[PDB]
Amino acid sequence: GSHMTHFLAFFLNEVEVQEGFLRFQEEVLAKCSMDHGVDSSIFQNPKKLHLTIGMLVLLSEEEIQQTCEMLQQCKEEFINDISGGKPLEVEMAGIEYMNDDPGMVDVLYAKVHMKDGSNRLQELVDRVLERFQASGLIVKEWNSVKLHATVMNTLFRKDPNAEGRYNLYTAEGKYIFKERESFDGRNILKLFENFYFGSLKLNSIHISQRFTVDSFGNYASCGQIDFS
Repeated sequence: GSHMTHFLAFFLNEVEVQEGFLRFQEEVLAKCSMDHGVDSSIFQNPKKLHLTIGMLVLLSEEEIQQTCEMLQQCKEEFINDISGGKPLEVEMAGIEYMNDDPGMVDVLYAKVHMKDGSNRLQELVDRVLERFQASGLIVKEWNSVKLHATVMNTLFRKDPNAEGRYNLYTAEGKYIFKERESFDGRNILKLFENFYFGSLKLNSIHISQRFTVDSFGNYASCGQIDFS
């Protein structure tokens, strides 16, 4: 099938980055609230800030442990060379949208780039996807994995537990065509194009699910590997 059960992601919810995000939210809501469709319900939950690298379809208890066993293989084959036994110092700075009309934005993202300006982060998630394409546990991704994190999504107005294409209108088998609503981001982009949310040290790839949360709303890991 193609009903994403779990996904692989970096958890990006350090207290520093959350506060930069909260700072970002209130300034946007102060200087851009009159803009169309712009309110707080479309903002991300600061405790769920993350960078998704892959969608998985896991069906058995064994397939989970297989994924964990399979992430460890990534650690030995290539992640150790890229990481060098030390984390990846990265920055969450700048915003971007993927469509062509900044007046009709459906999703807004915060860019994630290596602090040392290198390319190591991209090759990490790219090689990880390869190692999983051989297993038939990953959903086919047409585009490339973009190194960014969601910060605004109009779907959060209707479904705060949405994960991109996996939401209340697409769950499982009943694909429903509700035309997505948009917001005007022309002012947000002119004021906050290069907003600095914060820096963090990426050290873990987690298996998570849209509803597998802890008592505060964070994502709960279903298994992970560590770079150091």
